[PDB]
Amino acid sequence: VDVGPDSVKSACIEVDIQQTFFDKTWPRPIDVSKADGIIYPQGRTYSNITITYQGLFPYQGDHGDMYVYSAGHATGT
Amino acid sequence: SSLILDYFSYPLSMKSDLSVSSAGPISQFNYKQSFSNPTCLILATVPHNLTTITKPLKYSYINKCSRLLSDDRTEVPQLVNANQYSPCVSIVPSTVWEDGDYYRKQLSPLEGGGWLVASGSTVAMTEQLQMGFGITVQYGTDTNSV
Amino acid sequence: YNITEDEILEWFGITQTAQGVHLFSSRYVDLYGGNMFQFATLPVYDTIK
Amino acid sequence: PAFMLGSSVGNFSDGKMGRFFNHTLVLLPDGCGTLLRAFYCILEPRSGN
Ligand SMILES: *[C@@H]1O[C@H](CO)[C@@H](O[C@@H]2O[C@H](CO)[C@@H](O[C@@H]3O[C@H](CO[C@H]4O[C@H](CO[C@H]5O[C@H](CO)[C@@H](O)[C@H](O)[C@@H]5O)[C@@H](O)[C@H](O)[C@@H]4O)[C@@H](O)[C@H](O)[C@@H]3O)[C@H](O)[C@H]2NC(C)=O)[C@H](O)[C@H]1NC(C)=O
Ligand SMILES: *[C@@H]1O[C@H](CO)[C@@H](O)[C@H](O)[C@H]1NC(C)=O
Repeated sequence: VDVGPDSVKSACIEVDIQQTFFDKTWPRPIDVSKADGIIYPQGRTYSNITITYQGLFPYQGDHGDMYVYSAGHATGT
Repeated sequence: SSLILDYFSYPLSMKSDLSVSSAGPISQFNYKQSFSNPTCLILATVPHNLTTITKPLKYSYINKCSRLLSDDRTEVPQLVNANQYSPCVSIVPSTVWEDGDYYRKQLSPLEGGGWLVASGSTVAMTEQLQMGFGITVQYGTDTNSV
Repeated sequence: YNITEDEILEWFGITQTAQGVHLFSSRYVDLYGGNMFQFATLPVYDTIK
Repeated sequence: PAFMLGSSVGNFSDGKMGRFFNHTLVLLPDGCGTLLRAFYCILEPRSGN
């Protein structure tokens, strides 16, 4: 129902399937003792007390969905 | 803390489907209320001294939903949740043209396969248009600020 | 939104409930610490799978 | 990172997949990650190279 800025030509650049450099893992897990990746309570706050809570939570030491953005081909400049 | 409203074209004719434990086609395929929070339904009518709101063409709704899989033998219904829309709405258009309209779409194997099929019917307008409002209230989502 | 580019680690969370799409970040609240506080809430029409 | 979201998944005509029918959500970082643009709107392709 609103506006949209159209900039440039519809001549798309070549796109490749070259995941050989991509697939190399990193051992980067999480910690619950250091409290990595926990949503703050959405309707109440507390002080110096222990609180049971029910929410949308991850697991611990998860593998994850590790990706990284790969730059394109550039011969010189 | 916060308030939520929805409004829709609800004539008085199916007002008997207002109950909390209702399992009618409007309850089964269109919407189900919030069982953990208070709610209210108000069915109002267009006043004569009010032109601020328009009148649509006809009341239209759905009364069936079925996920037939690619095996053409296994069929599974859907359960609508509170303030939620099923994937039934993702394929049915914004209105239903007449009674018994069949809306179908191909399904990928990862989501089940086959053809999702749904059936829609209709109720015509009365002398004056009636609107349905549903209010739900919540205490523990944000600051008490309204 | 606007955000300051930094060198310190940051976190983001995304979820969907009946009151909409919920985006959580620590930049707006805790730069040097970290917590998923609600910095955005889309009043979405549907639940995304 | 950028995120595209929908409850609809379909395959393309060539055999590839990734088609998302109806309205679709897109979150995009812009300006070397300074802008947080997002829309749940209709996306369209074109048949160029
Ligand atoms: C946040 O919450 C935490 C835990 O819930 C709090 O930590 C405890 O807080 C309570 C409340 O103040 C402390 O209880 C206090 O105990 C005092 C005991 O006095 C005697 O001991 C003193 C030395 O203390 C050490 O030795 C005793 C006995 O071995 C141990 O129990 C202690 O833990 C210490 O190791 C002496 O100096 C004194 O002369 C006495 O002989 C008592 O006097 C107080 O009235 C109170 O009841 C408790 O000790 C804390 N535990 C800790 C620090 O491990 C924390 O304070 C909260 N923070 C807030 C509220 O800001
Ligand atoms: C974000 O950037 C704009 C333009 O650079 C600036 O005017 C605005 O104040 C910034 N946001 C905040 C919260 O300061």
